[PDB]
Formats: sequence, structure tokens, C-alpha cells
Amino acid sequence: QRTLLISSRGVNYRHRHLIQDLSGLLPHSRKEPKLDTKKDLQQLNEIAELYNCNNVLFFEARKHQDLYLWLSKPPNGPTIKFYIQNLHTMDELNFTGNCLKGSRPVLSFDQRFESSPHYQLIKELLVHNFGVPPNARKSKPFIDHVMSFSIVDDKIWVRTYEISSLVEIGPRFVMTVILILEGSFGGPKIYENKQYVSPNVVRAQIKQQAAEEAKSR
Amino acid sequence: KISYKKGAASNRTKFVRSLVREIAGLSPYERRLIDLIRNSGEKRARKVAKKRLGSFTRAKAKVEEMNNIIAASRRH
Amino acid sequence: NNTKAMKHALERVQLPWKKHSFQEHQSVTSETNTDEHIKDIYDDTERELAFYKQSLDAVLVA
Amino acid sequence: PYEPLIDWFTRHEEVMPLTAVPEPKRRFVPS
Amino acid sequence: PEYVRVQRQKKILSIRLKVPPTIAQFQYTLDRNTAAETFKLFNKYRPETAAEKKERLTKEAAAVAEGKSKQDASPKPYAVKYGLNHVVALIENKKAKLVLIANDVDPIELVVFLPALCKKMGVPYAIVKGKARLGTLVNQKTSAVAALTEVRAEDEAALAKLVSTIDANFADKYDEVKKHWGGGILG
Amino acid sequence: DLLRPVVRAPTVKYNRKVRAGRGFTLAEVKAAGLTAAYARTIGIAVDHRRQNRNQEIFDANVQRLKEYQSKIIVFP
Amino acid sequence: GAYKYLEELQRKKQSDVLRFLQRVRVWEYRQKNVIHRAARPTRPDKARRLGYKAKQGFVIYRVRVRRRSLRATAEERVGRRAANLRVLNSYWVNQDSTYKYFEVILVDPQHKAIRRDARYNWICDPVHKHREARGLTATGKKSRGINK
RNA sequence: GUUUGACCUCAAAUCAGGUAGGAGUACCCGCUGAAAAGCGGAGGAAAAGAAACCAACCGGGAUUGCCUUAGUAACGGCGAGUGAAGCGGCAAAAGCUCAAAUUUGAAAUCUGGUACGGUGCCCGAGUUGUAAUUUGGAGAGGGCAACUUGUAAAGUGCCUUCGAAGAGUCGAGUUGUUUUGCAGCUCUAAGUGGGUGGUAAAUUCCAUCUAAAGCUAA
Repeated sequence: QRTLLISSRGVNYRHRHLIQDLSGLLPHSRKEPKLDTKKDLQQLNEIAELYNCNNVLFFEARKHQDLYLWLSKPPNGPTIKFYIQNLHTMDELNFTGNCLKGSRPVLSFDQRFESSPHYQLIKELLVHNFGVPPNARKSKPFIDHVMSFSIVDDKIWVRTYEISSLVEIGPRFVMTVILILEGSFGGPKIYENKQYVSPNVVRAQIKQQAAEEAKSR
Repeated sequence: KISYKKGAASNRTKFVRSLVREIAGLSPYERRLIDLIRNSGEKRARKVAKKRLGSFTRAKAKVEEMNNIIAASRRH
Repeated sequence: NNTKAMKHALERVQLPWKKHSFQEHQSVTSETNTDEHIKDIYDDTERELAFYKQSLDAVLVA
Repeated sequence: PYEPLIDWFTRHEEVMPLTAVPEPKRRFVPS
Repeated sequence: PEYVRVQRQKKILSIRLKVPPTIAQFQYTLDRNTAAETFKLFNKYRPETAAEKKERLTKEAAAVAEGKSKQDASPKPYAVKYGLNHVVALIENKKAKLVLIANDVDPIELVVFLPALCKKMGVPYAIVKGKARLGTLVNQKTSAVAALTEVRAEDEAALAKLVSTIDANFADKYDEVKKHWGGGILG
Repeated sequence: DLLRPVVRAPTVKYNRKVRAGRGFTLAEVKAAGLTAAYARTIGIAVDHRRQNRNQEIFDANVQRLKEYQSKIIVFP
Repeated sequence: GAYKYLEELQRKKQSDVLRFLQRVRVWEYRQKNVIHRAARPTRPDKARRLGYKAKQGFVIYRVRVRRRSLRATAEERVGRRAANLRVLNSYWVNQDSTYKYFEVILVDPQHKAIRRDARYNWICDPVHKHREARGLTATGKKSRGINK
């Protein structure tokens, strides 16, 4: 398959380097310039139809703190929306190694992803996203570049490693599911995990508690 | 209250801009884009337009405007 | 409506097993043993160490 | 290259003026 | 001098390089006799000078002076009109039965729209050659435009026939060569 | 000092609190039966960018303007 | 009024006509000095919306600057050169790969027309002397970044 | 017509009238800038200043300064420590002017000179636009009605028709700098547009202003 990476007008440099590293990870992915609208999403399908890509990624950066992502097949029903948390960039010494950019990726599920059907969808569509055909450049050498996914309670910890035996090499993801809806980017909402709470609701709870305290005071 | 700048496009305005774009001609990237349309389709036309521009909405706007030019020129 | 459109998406998933370990994957049976006080990243990295070593054995074999 | 310019919109002639300004009083009475 | 050199160097590079067809619509201008009769027509419709205006004003004020004053009503004046935004104003009405456009204007973009504007509006525009002469017929140094709307009955037939004439000499002759790129020949 | 509107406060900490404002509106002074421009010469503050959205605040400041009009004697 | 047509014809700059005018006027100014006087504004619509009036006491200078901000520096050039004049504002007219060309509007506070006509007497006050030096012009405020 | 004259442009003035420098610089405003110095520019103050604002409310309403917000939010080998802002109380309170459509039934505008700040006369400047009127809070045209203050100016009720605005700019890529902004190079729009910010029971909603021009005491 061919893939696209799209970002929004929200920009923070620690947030930005993540997209660069991800683009370096997948060669079939692209680094098209960021879109204006965080609300209009159907046009992206046309972009995919213009770029001939079977899965497209859109990153929404709201308020320069909140990170959501969609990954979806652009002529096609599956659409899953995720929340992003606890990120780390290439600069620090957690990592201590680089790789030739484009070796075939190995992958791992530290979870059943069978009993829960929506998690099985997230599983298969992630395999789609990170499945790299032979067309990837610099794929002749195998760098032992591997990724793993781990639902802790409901948050997938997504991680990357290389051999030394092992050393971690790539970005650290604490990712959360939000919802699943039909169509390429529109079709009606089908599934939603109620356990997730957006940080907007959290600030609302804090502000409401402050208002109640002031009223009692 | 909504500013009168918000209301709509006056007839004088559409007239004026049509007359300006007539007398101006077509820029070399536009002179390119017409031939790229006629040769390799609106898909590649849109791709090249967006590469020239920054965003995609301006790209579709440009391609639609230039299709209007092509249609109103060749048939009339 | 959930499971039905989920099966719809399963059908829309074009992941055939025509080519084995070209996705190059190993799937785990159990979850990571993550005690909240323990440094759960390090509780992870040992288990994925195990599973990637398993995948390396699988790739070297086939 | 160079090509001649097409006159595709000039050839259409509008039969009315652009703006319907009401005529002022002062144009008909001595100043 | 520097500026004699510049002005002699000016008009060489413009013909050296290809002028856009929106330009060179200029200098494809009215012929000798037709401009001559256009100016003979206009010289009957000179505007009142400030001096003549003040003479008539003091005359009529003195007429009001008398005890035994005199009160009368007088007809409309007749004259060409010449101010640029005013000239465009009489267009888009329309009121200009004729418009003359000088070719030599240092900010030519002040005037590039006027030919196309009057073409689409159907005003019988003509490109006269020399803004200074427009200034002469209007009590100004320069005008760059000369519009006329209202004409007495004693010249109306002359106006209409001159309109047909300019339609014959300018619109017919030069529309196809208004329609090409000019210049481009080295000097 | 120039007389001012009694105005409602924003936010939730002081949603219950009432304040002195800048100026009433054009609409309110028209409801007073006088013009804003003339109302300036009398010493009444006026704010154009403000909007009246609460009925009770409006009515209270209207009665306030009535009593202001009552207590003032203007010299010719 | 015709000035609208000037505005929207200026809107399409890279068009054939205005690029041709750019390319002739850039050369014609190139023959001229770094700084010199223009008889009339080449973009009268821009001059008006920046505050121009065609009467005694309004001076037009064309300034050439090599590629602080370039517009602000260009304003400062005429600020030093014409000390008696007070800089009103400037605007862009033309450019080259070697130089950028700007047109600056200066006002004389000594001519009685400016001293009268209370619309513009405000610039006669000594506090407005060398606005460009203190960044009180349009580009000065933009570079300082003073807004709400 | 080899003449003469209209312009435009440019020079020259021991031609008329004005204007700049320099000192100081406690405070103020810009540029530069280390381990502050320096440069440029005033004034009695200066700057800023009447929202392309703040907010999510039962909304506020130029700017400026004080208390609080608060050593909080946020930032930081999240180490050294750095470090706000809405709102609220108070002081003082001020709003205005352009640029967009014609006065065309008369450039109505103004510098200068001269004879007695004003008046006359004359040169000029100016239509490549000076005056009057209109800055979105609308406003314009008329008609009717009355009022209120020389066929003078202005305010209000109703009918009809009109009802014009900041582009090498917004934005985007990249480079340098800065803590998001700024500066450079390539590119460059739109008008029931555009910018910013929330929002889904998502082929979403409604929320709020109008940049790319300018003045203004305390």
C-alpha cells in the first residue's frame, strides 16, 4: 500500500519532530504540507485519490496541546479516531541509536486483539498502516527495526527498538482510542469507547469545581 | 450585527474582476496550468497547482476558475 | 449496530495471509505484567524483548 | 512562448449600467 | 545631462521589448483630419474660464445690486468634461456621448482600463494623442481625458456623424491590431 | 464625573455581581427619547460597541436615565 | 471614481501588464540616483489610502534600497536627507534582485497650507518630528508589533 | 511649417520666504549589543490609545497607571529557578479623521505677491482632484409632516430606490534569530470573503471581529 501523513495548523516543535520521525519510519508514507481546515476532512480522500494511497493519516493539533489522529482508508469504510499522550522526541538520551531509513518493519501485539472486535479492527488497520511492501527504499538491509503495541488498561503503549539484546530507538507513544465511524471520513458513528475522557471535559470539571467553591465561599 | 463587507459580491465587483482578469492575461504558471490540464487531466493539474500554492482549497479554487476560463474561451 | 459494521470493516480489511511474516508479526497471548508503582515502561521492555527475540528466531528460521 | 489574447468576455455587451444610483436633485435645479 | 540621456533612452527599450497588447492600443490613434474636426467641435464647447466665470458673477451680482434689481432664470451651461474620476463617473451611467483619451500619461495605469471599459459599455471612445492639447481646450495644463455628455441641437447631427466616423476609423481599422502584441523589435 | 450605566458582570466568579459600566448603547438612549450626540452634551456616557442583551439591566438603566433627566436643569 | 480600477489592477501584479510596467520602471529608476523626487505618485490609490493629498506641502521621493526592515530603513534614509520634511508614510512600488524600490510621502510643516487646513496641522507639532526614527510609522509599529 | 507654439522633464540663480544640524539628555521611544557601553529622536512628559479585543458568562467594552489575580498558569539537563494573563476594586476618563460611488446646474479649494489677521486685484498650485458631505454606531438621494436652533445650515417620523473600501498583502515552503513573534529568499490568493476561538446526538453547529492606513488630552 501507499500512505499519507497529514498535520494541522497547530504546531509545537516537540510535537513536530514526531511527524518527521514517523515519515522517516514509513517510506511509502508521504509528508504533504499541513492542511488549513481541522474540520473539513472529506477533501483528504481526494488528496489520496490524487496520490493513490490506500490509507491516509491526519493529525489534529488543537490549542497546541491536544493531539488527535485519524487513520482511514480513503475510498473505504474504516475510520478510527485516537488520542495521543506522553510523547518523547529523538533529541534525548533515551534512544542512543539511529537506523537506515526504510528497512521492513517487524511488529508485535502485547495484547489479544481477538476477543474485542473493535480492538481487532484497530489491530488490522494498524497492520495495514505499518505494513511496508517491497517498494520501500533501503529495504534490502534488515536493521532489526521492530515495533510493539500494548494495551495497558485501554491505552496502547506503542514502542520501537533495535538490537545492541536491544536498545530503544524511536518515538514513545501512549495512545488512547476515542471512536470509530463509518465511511472514508464521514460515514455515521458506529462505536465509541466511553472510558475515554477528553481534556476539554477535564478543564471543564476543574472550572466547574472552582465556580462551585466560589459560590459556596 | 453583520458588517456590510460580509453581505455578498456586488454586480459591480464581479464585473470589475472579470474585466481585470481579461485585460491581465495569464501568468506563465497559469499558461502552464492550462496546457497541463488539456494534456494530463485535472488530477495532475490540481497536483501542480497545489505545489505552486500552499494549501488545497486555493488549489481547487484555481482549477475551477481556470476550467471556467477554458470553457468560456473554447466554446465562446 | 456495533459488531455488524465491525464485520463490515473486517471484510474491508485487505490483509491476506498469502505471504507469511511479510507483515512480519508475532502476537502475544497474555498482557504485560504492569504494577502501577513499578516503572511500567521497564515492565514492558523485557516482554517485548522476549517477543522480538522470538520474531528474530522466526525470521532466521523462515 | 507568446500567443495572442482571446477576447472571449469583451464580445458580450451589457445593455445596462453597473450601478443604479438615484439621480440627485441638484443636477436639475440652478446651482 | 542625465535626464536628456534618460528620456532619449526612454521609448527605446519599450519598443525594444514586447509591450503588452493592452498597450500599443495607444499610438494607434485618430488620423489628422478627424482629430482636427474633433477639436473644432470641442472649441465651441470650451468650459468657462475662472476669469470669465468671475466676470459673469460680478455682472450678475451688480445686476442684483440695483434697487430695482433684475431677477431672471437662465438655461443650463454646455461644456466638455475632463476630470478623470468624473469622466469615469459619467461612464457607468451612461452619459458620455464621446470620450477622448490621451496616450502619453506617465502613470499609464490610470488609463489602461478606459478603452476596454468604453468598449464593453459601448461609449464611443477615441484615443487622442497628446494630453497637453486636451489641457489647452479645457483651461488646464493637462487633462489626459475629455468626456462630453450634453450637446446643443445645433451640433447634435455633427456629434452623431462624428460618432459614426470614429466608429469607422478606429473601431474597425485597429481592432485586429489592438488584438496583437506590439513592439519587440530592437533599437 | 459623567454618569454611567449600571452593568452586569461577566464570568462565573462574579456572575452575581453588578458593576459600573462605560456607556449604555445607541438603542437605549434612543429609548430614552434623546440622541446620543445630544446626550453627550448633557454628560451621559455612551458606548457603541456594547450590545444590550439582558432585559432587566436594560430596564434598570432606562429608569436610571429617566431619573437623571428629571434631576437636571439645563441652562440655554 | 477611477481609483477603484487602480486598486484592483494593482491587485494583479504578476500579470503581463503590471510586470511589464515593473520591468520598465525598475530600469528607468536604475538610471536615476539612490534617492530622488517624483513629480507625482506612481500608485496614487495607495498614496491616498495612506493619506496623500495633491497640493503644495506634499513631497514624493522615490528611494532605492539594497536587498531592521527594508521599508523602515528606506524611510529613515529620507528622514535624514529631508530633515525639514516630516515623513508621513511609505509604500512598495517596485523591486529588483539587487534593490527594492519604495515611494515615501513627506509633508512640510512650514507651508501655510499644511499649517492651516486643520485636518493636517497635527503633524506640525514638534513631537511628530522624525517618526521614522522612533518607529512611529506604519512599518515602525508593525515591526514593534503593537496591536490588540 | 526648415517656422512657431503647446506640454513634460531638467538645470541655473548673491531671486523671495522659510526650514535641518549643535549642547544637554534624570524620565521616554527605536537600532545595535557584550562581559552595561554605543547610536539615532523628541517632549514636558513620551509611548500607547478607540478592538481583524477579552471571553464562554445572566457576558464585558479605547489606552494608560496602582492593589489583587500571583509567586498561580505556563516554562525550565521540569535543575539553577524563570515567570504571565482574563476578570474584579481604584485613579482618570474622550472621542474622532481619511481612503470607496460626480458638484458637474459652473475648483465651489489654497500658497505667494501687491494696495489698504481680514478684504480686493494678480500670479500661480490643482481635475494624474483642492473644497462641501459620508467613516458602518452607518450613510446618501429625494418627498411628507411638523417642529427646534438668507428661498440660510442642522435634528426627528414614514414610502421607494440605492447603499463603495486598505494585495508582494492574508496565507504557504525554506533559512537565520527569538520565546510564539520577528527578518530574509521561492510562491502567492478569495468576497453570502477572510481571521481567531469553541463544538458533534458529526456531509456539524453556532460564537466573535473586519487586518494589510491615520490622529487623539488625563
